[PDB]
Amino acid sequence: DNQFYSVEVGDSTFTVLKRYQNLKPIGSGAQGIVCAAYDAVLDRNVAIKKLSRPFQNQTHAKRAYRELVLMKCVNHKNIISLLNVFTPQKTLEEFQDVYLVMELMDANLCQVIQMELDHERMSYLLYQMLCGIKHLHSAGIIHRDLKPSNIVVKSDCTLKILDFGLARTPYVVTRYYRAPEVILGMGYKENVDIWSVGCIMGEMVRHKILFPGRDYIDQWNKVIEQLGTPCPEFMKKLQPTVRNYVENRPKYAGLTFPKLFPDSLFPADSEHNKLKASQARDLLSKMLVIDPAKRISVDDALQHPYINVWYDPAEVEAPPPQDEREHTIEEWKELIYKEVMN
Ligand SMILES: Oc1ccc(-c2cnc3ccc4ccncc4c3c2)cc1
Ligand SMILES: [Cl-]
Repeated sequence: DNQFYSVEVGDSTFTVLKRYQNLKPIGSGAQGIVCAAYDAVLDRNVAIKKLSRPFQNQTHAKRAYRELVLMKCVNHKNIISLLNVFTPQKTLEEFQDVYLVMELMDANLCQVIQMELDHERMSYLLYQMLCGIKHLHSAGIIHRDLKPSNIVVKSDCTLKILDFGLARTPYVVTRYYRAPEVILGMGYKENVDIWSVGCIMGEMVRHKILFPGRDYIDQWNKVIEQLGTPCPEFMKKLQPTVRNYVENRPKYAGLTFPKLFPDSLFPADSEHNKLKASQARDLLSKMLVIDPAKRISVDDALQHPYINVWYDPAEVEAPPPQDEREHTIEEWKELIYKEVMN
């Protein structure tokens, strides 16, 4: 009469509570071993992420913990919420897998990005990312790794960020949206995520990853090629070694934003589209700014004409979410186990 049951999903076996049924592979949108499921209890589809032996290595355990802990703690419309967490195992000993249940959206930004550019939709989404991002920031959380695959949205355009990005600190690492200061290993501040949002917004318009690269090298060139070489102030912030490589790169004036994001990528009928196209590029221009010292901030971005319309004080001025010590496998198992056991 066990309350759990195992269901083979893809090459994974999800052993979840009976309430969760019709488990199915989310697909490419799966940020981990995640699958779609129907929560009989809540009569709501949910995404069930499975973490097999999270405590195995260090980094992972730490991240999985931080994630789980934060996800529980945060409660914001644009940050994936934790519908429920559990493990089939009944003891720390037996403990192996952790299943995070969270609302299931209908698509992630990758998908959305491929949709015909709509200003209300793009505007709303962006507003929503800034929001989430703002909430994260207001908690000392600076994502630094915002990407279309880790942001999902419902049909009603509700946008939610899946993970709490990097923690104060490259295989299968979508670096296409990492801010320059990150890529180039410089320090960073909140506006480091504005870059990520710029890349996304631009991509929504261009429909092509703005800065594709087989690695960071190509990326940087694609960056500079389009946004032009950064100012010496930026260079100077570069580690001696890096700065050397970067500064010795081919000098690019960089394409203007009107050219980076032509009018043909935007609606042309209404003057509304004409203005919005202009605002879009404007915003983009303020986000897709190599030098974070010169890059627009979340509040300013939020107050930008393009996002302006959705601005809701209550949402934006929502109070921050209610550690960083290393551990050992055996120690992380407990921490995580307890957290799962609440
Ligand atoms: O085609 C797609 C593309 C993406 C999703 C989708 C929707 N919601 C969610 C919600 C939480 C998630 C947590 C971790 N990984 C993926 C998703 C997820 C994925 C669903 C269908
Ligand atoms: Cl610059």
